[PDB]
Amino acid sequence: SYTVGTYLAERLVQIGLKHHFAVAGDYNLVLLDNLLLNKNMEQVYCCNELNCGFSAEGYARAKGAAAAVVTYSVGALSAFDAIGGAYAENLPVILISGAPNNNDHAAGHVLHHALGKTDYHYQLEMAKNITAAAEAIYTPEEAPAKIDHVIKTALREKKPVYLEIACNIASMPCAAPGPASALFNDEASDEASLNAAVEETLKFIANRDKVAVLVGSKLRAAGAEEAAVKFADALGGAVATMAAAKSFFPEENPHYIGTSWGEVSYPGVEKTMKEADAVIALAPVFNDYSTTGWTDIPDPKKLVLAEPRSVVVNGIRFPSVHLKDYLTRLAQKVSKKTGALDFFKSLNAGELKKAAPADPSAPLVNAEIARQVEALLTPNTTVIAETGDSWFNAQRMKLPNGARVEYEMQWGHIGWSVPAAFGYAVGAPERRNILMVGDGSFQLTAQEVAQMVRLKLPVIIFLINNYGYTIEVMIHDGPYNNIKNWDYAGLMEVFNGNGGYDSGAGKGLKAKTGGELAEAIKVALANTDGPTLIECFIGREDCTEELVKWGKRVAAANSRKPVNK
Amino acid sequence: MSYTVGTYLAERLVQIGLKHHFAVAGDYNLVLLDNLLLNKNMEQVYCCNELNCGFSAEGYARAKGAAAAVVTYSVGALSAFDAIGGAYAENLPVILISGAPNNNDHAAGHVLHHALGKTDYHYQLEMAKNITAAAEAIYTPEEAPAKIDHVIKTALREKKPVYLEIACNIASMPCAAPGPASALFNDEASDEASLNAAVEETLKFIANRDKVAVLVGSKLRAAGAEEAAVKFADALGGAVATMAAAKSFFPEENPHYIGTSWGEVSYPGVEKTMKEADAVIALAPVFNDYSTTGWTDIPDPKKLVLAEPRSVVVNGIRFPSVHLKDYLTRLAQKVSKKTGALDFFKSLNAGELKKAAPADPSAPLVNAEIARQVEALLTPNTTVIAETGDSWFNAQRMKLPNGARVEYEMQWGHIGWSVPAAFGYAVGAPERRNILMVGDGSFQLTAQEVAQMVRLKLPVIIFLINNYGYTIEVMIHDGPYNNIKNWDYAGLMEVFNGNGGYDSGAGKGLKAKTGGELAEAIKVALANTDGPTLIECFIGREDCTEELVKWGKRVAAANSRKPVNK
Amino acid sequence: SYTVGTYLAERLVQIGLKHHFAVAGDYNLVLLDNLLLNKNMEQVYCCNELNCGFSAEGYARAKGAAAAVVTYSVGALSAFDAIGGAYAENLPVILISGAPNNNDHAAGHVLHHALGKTDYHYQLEMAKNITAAAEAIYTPEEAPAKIDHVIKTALREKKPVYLEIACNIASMPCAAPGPASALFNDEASDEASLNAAVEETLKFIANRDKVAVLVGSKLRAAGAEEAAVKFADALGGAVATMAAAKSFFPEENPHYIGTSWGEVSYPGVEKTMKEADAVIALAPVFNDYSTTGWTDIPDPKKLVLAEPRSVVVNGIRFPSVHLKDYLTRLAQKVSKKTGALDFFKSLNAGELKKAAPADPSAPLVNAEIARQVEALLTPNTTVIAETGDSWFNAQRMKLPNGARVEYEMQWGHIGWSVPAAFGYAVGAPERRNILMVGDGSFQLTAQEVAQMVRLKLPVIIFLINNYGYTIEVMIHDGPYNNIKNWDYAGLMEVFNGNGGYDSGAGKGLKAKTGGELAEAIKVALANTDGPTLIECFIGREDCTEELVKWGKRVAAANSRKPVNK
Ligand SMILES: Cc1ncc(Cn2nnc(CCOP(=O)(O)OP(=O)(O)O)c2C)c(N)n1
Ligand SMILES: Cc1ncc(Cn2nnc(CCOP(=O)(O)OP(=O)(O)O)c2C)c(N)n1
Ligand SMILES: Cc1ncc(Cn2nnc(CCOP(=O)(O)OP(=O)(O)O)c2C)c(N)n1
Ligand SMILES: [Mg+2]
Ligand SMILES: [Mg+2]
Ligand SMILES: [Mg+2]
Repeated sequence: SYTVGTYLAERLVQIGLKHHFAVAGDYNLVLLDNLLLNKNMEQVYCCNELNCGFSAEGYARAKGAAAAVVTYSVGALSAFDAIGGAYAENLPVILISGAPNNNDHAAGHVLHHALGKTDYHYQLEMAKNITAAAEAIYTPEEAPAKIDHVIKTALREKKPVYLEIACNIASMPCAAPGPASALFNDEASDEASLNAAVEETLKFIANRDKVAVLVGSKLRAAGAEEAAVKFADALGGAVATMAAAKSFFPEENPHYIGTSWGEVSYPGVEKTMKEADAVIALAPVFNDYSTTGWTDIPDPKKLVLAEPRSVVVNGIRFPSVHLKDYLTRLAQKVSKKTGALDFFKSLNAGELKKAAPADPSAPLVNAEIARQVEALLTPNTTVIAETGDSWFNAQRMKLPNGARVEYEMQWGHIGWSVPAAFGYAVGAPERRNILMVGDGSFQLTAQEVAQMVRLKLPVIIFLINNYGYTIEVMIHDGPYNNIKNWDYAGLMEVFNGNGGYDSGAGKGLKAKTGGELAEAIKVALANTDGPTLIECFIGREDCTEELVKWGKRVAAANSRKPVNK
Repeated sequence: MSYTVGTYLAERLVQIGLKHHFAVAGDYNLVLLDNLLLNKNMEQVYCCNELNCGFSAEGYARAKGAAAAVVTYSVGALSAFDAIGGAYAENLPVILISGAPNNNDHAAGHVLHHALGKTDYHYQLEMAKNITAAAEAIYTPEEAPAKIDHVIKTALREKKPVYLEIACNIASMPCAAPGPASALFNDEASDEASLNAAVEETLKFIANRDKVAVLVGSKLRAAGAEEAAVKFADALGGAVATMAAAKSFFPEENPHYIGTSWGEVSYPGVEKTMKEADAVIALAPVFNDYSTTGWTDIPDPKKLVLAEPRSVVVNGIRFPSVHLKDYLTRLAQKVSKKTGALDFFKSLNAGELKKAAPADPSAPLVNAEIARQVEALLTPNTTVIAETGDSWFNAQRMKLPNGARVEYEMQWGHIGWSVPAAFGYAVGAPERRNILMVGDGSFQLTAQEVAQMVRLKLPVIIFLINNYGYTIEVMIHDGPYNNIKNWDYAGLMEVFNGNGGYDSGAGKGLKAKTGGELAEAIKVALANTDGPTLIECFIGREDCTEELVKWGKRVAAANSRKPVNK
Repeated sequence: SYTVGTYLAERLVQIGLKHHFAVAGDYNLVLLDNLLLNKNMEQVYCCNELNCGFSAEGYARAKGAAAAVVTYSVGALSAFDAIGGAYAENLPVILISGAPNNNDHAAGHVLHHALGKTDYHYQLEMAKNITAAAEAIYTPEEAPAKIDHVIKTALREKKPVYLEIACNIASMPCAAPGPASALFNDEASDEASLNAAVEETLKFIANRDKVAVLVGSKLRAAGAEEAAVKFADALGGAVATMAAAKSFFPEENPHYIGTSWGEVSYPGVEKTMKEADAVIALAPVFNDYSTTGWTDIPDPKKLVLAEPRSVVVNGIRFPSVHLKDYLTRLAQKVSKKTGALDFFKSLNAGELKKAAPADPSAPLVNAEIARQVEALLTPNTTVIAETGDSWFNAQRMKLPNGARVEYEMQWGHIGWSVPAAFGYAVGAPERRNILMVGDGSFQLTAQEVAQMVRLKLPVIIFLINNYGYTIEVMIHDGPYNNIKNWDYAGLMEVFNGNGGYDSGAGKGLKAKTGGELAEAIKVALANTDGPTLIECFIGREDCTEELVKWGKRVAAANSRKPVNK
């Protein structure tokens, strides 16, 4: 039979979780005990609650969903930052918080970890701002319905949800869970709408021969990556990805022309998009970053807007049309529109100019790091790319089909990459997992590397030590862009703690030349027992051309005077 | 000199006594930070992450009375909210300022970086309202002066944190100039008739109750009533005990001080004395599940005089608008001697708190030996920051020379608070001997802020208690979740130093596995005036205070009590 | 082509609305103009915004959904009371509010109708507490998605939603609406769950022969009224309705045993429910009123809980199982369980004792009113029954199959009945519409009768004038239960205003004896041009036995001392 806690544990197992992440607190200890009863998933502990949230977020990138368990208030509030992030990045992360004994409500009790007033409804209220569903469970009888509701909602909407459970009901009996299939049950496309949206799209492109396809960062959330390839092959048009959609489309596909990112697009792409008679945008997010400071906004008159659950085409909005069904059906009826792809080729714009192997003993430069990392990419690889110049370095890399890039470009919380890489590596241990993180970002969440050591995960970490916040320097410079340098490589033996209570097998290495980097990378690949951090030394100014160009536009957008009135 | 939204804020902060403000840069606040840097009367101090930034400000407020933290929209503010809730719980006026979207982006259908991906940016304000005494968003320059003044006045009056957000494009725009600083501290005075009636009712109440005990609460400092409490205690000549979270809010060398009142983990004799008292005068107390030892130690309502910072309940009458400082002062002038409870305490011959004697220097280090050596470091110029964990209980057992301070975060109780709080405190009180007692588990949440101690060359002495896990949690309810990955904590110091890298540092990391190693480590720490010293102390998990074990069982029982029926 | 306003108007027409309700205000005047452009529905004006909301609420009871349009703040806030009520009663009412010019946001402007601060986000925030979805529209481009989202949500959840529209965008162009079918698109039951829920139900009742069916007040929201009859006929068990579900099951059906309402149940019903081995509850709401002050709570060990979208049976919870599918599938596989019905019959408990025709010239008594109203019931009739003794009078009435009763027993806002009867009558003009309202309730919303006169609706109103709040008196008595008496009958010629600017055809009559009532009823039926108010005079103490019994239990529940921490 089930308890509130084991009911939750089963539902989490049913949606495919093999792990959940946690930080203990007296308001959740019994809950954690009940979760441990289900042997079909492991309980993974984190350093702090912000990292715990981001670890779950990374896990969701690998496995589709995730769960984080924290304690009331002191745990939940910081975790909310990671949950907001999961919301921004369309990931079904389930945050569960311990909560006060249910006897303490409406009793005039001040409790530890709370604000010092006698009510405990505020945490729930805060959570409602950053989740698709949020439920508080005060009695065992209520648990099943509330658990099922937030989980179904998380899976359907691809957004995080919130649960809190009174600490004294976690072991109390409740109903048992029905079949897992109930949790994935979703509406199908409305047939009449699906067909009308496809027909209207055909009418729209009837006499527009240069059709371009723009791949957006919600393509995965729509589960429409495979259908986009089918559509692209049938169309035979030009396909470009928005920056945050890197790896959401096969880069070896003959129709792929590279990154569309305004004035920092791949060669030829910017012109091709400008020349296109029609742009079919697949689940895009157009924000101030992705439009390069509002300088690159798609022409409304040329745009077919295909969202995950609706299509706007030919001046008509079609709700209840799922992107996957739309792309698949379209691929069956659409005819060849090679116009934009032919135009692209006729530009002879060339490939992205990349640097050649540097002199091994020469001082390390940014391009040389990017080159060697790119040469590590296999169809089995995932690159977690942190906010900072790593965004742009990663964007310039050619991906073998199957290789993945993970970006957090909507939330853009520096430090995300470290615990996300941990969570991801736990969820996809079979992959070659690479983390590209700047020194500034690493300092926010560095400790979670110790958990990589703990669980013996072979994450390869490229710590770019350019002594400060370079992306920030390229937006607007000041003393606040300077940081205290660490001996990052030396941090590894600290987290190992060899000769202490336990042990570890992480490695820390320094790379000041191309040759040192190459040797470091060999050591990293041979290290199967723990993470390897490679501390790369480059100058602050030594960054991509793209960052500098993009940075100026971003700063301009941010600072534009107020308009009148 | 004319003002901008940014320099108006900077001046107000300087006017309330800030010599520093804490920040983490983000594109939504870069220009704001530039404007704050224009005022040379305070420094801009940078933090590793926003949670640490908030707790650094929180620690600074403990040293200087108020503080400010500046973060970026959404990704910065949300984690900082945890520290701001903490400031609320601990009654500290921390001002959180967040950068915000360009004011052209509102009601425009724009998706912005760092936000949820909808086109609305009101949610952060809404969340902030839950954990502050005031929260204001500034979208135009004209609105800035009123909203800045309002949240600052509120923070200072209520002794609670407040929230401001400023559109990133208005930080340099002109606005009115600030008037006199005195306007910011302007508060109502006690209502005279009420003040007198509360004092007279108190005298009537204790007329035929000779055993009067004074219970010092953790809001005594927030009420600014520490000094007046001593005056009242000396006039009364009764027994004075402090609640756990009030440690150091009353002079421990005062002849009336009988020690800690904390239920079954009170100092010897104190529990009985409080039970026997005919009247208990509670000065600004917080009675919660922790401070009542799992609801086992609750003051007798029929014996209680409840003197809160701004009201008094006495003799079955509530008197609002009576400030604790005035009440204590007015009372010290009229009250007569009530030595009953103090005489009773002495007659118990309950003795002093039994403390261990100097251990054999080469013998394996034990918890009591650490506590002994730390206690021997206490001077009238010392402050101990004591982390949630057994360090609560070790610190509680220490005798304080008059003037020595202990800082507790026992209401919020966010493990890891101690590290950035000690940083912020040390920035605000560099003249003091600053000691940090933090467990290994807590240290891992916020460890990086030690790098900022190294950066600003702050001589904080850190006792890292390495008992390999969450011992306080183990003593509440044990499971695999209480185990952590051990670090080489001492070695973390040379990492944050980064000597031979881009800059340098003068922190020191040392290990102590015996009393003798600890003693030598402490010498090195005191001689290190150029950076923090972390002393990694090795003890066993079960090697903790008796008090923690007793208190832990009661807490677990309270937490787990079955539901009652409608 | 469409504007923000005409897009909304079309969506409303697409979901079946033939009317929408409004109160003009400068923030919504242009919006109202755009709604008037769609000739497929009428714009109906109300006296005040509270009545406007309840009119829409009553319309939803007739047509399945409804819409109310009000002005910013001064209009919306009172209307929120009616929207909360629609939420409590599971009705898809769409509230649309005018809002400030979109130039006034983040501008430091104080605006008329607002709080006097410079921000206008508070109304939206308040609305979120009482709706299933709430969206503010500040630009035309955003309108289509936000409109579609709240309407789909209202229809799926059967809950009200909220929209606000900047006053200056109502005429601005936006995309056009796709097919209406997209708005009704909903997930189907999860097959595995549906089958498992049915099989578990069969196992549960395998060796429990006395099976009783308890019909709940969410049966209509689940669209499962018809399927419940099919299941009941197959089962051949005893069927009782909870008070608020009156008319949600055919009372001429051989299996119907009457009202189950604790100690105020129909004769024999209370015992039958106590004796049942299994109780199958179809979409019930168990609250402090419906359990008669927590005195009548179903035995958890006997209960099969069939909610609109889930089933809890045999200690297992099955989400994603729609009540309609569950009942239908169940009716195909279940075998005869006549146990509880046989037991009921064997009680020889008799019919509900009703009074016989009173002496026509004798002073009017409550029972005589109830008798004559009951005799007016036809398969084409709807009785709107107000909170008060009218609840209990209506509950005692035998319904010909097809006759409807409308209750607001969850919200229970006195005065709801008057504007609800207006809205209902507008939506179902073909029915004989009867309103049973007490004098105290009538005073809250009396003016909406003028709108019945205005639109020439033949609503028959029984105004029960017992000079005060009798239901309240029977709960707990005090001076606050006394009201100022009106000449209610005379109110009709006031609303007619004959000899003034316009005219009216309402009638007001008094009934102080059975004979006067009978004659009054004849005049009411012959009056096809306007409402007829029949003012019935009875004593304060002359109420149903049920109200007195139920009232005591309710008072006891309300006043029970606090249990200790
Ligand atoms: C939680 C949070 N706080 C601040 C920011 C603003 N921000 N964005 N990028 C940065 C600096 C980037 O630092 P690094 O990791 O060293 O990147 P690079 O120097 O460009 O290789 C900041 C401070 C942010 N995006 N998220
Ligand atoms: C942010 C936050 N997360 C979790 C908790 C719960 N908690 N309280 N105390 C602990 C364990 C602390 O262990 P240490 O710091 O090593 O101290 P010791 O008791 O001396 O072992 C936890 C995990 C908390 N109080 N705050
Ligand atoms: C808006 C609102 N305000 C107050 C109430 C409380 N209330 N509930 N029933 C009543 C009295 C009912 O008055 P009447 O219509 O005369 O009903 P009867 O006299 O029992 O036929 C009150 C005053 C309520 N249910 N709703
Ligand atoms: Mg850097
Ligand atoms: Mg420890
Ligand atoms: Mg009445």
